Amino acid sequence: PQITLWKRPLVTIKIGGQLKEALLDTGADDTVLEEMNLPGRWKPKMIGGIGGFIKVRQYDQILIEICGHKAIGTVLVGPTPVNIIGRNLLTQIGCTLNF
Amino acid sequence: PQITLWKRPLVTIKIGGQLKEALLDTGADDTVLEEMNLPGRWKPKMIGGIGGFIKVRQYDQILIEICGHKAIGTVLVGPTPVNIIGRNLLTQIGCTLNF
Ligand SMILES: CC(C)CN(C[C@@H](O)[C@H](Cc1ccccc1)NC(=O)O[C@H]1CO[C@H]2OCC[C@H]21)S(=O)(=O)c1ccc2c(c1)CC[C@@H]2O
Repeated sequence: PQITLWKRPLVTIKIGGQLKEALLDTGADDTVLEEMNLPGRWKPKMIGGIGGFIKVRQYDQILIEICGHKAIGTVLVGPTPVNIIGRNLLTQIGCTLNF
Repeated sequence: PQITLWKRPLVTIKIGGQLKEALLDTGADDTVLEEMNLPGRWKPKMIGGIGGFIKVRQYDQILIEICGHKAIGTVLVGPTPVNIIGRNLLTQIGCTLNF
């Protein structure tokens, strides 16, 4: 599809057997998801943006489906106000910017 | 152009007569630039990001050229970690997400 940017580019994703709404975010290197109790091992991490840093849990090789497009990669879980799909997964679904 | 996301979507912008590097950021509602001198009036504003809220100077109806495309709109200036081009200006240059 083609997504215009009049509104936030929110799409449904599927992760850990759950459906969620997430931002397609070209400004995020990595994917950051709202607090959820994923299984498996993880590593602590700190990520910074506007306002400072938040503490997140880094999970590797997590399967995510974005608009029926499957992807697998790193997912950061922490107290983010929004689910953020970053470039590490956007590349995998063939997402580009166009103007 | 068509911009892939294996790298950060950085582009050159012109604002206030000065060239700068900025990030095309579909996850940003607004355009937030690092501290700089801009001519004209401004008003204090607050914006929130992943780590909390910061105080910014809001400049309205500012000319800004992005990768050769002209836009005129709101620019927020403050202690952002990165110059970001948000949806308010991405729409003006005809930017969409495609996959
Ligand atoms: C600032 C960018 C360079 C990096 N961010 C990505 C931006 O797209 C954020 C996304 C967002 C949206 C809504 C709420 C919170 C965040 N938008 C943002 O702040 O927008 C401002 C201006 O407009 C307003 O509308 C939205 C909020 C205000 S991030 O979220 O800080 C981030 C993500 C991953 C990762 C990092 C950092 C570091 C490591 C990891 O890869």
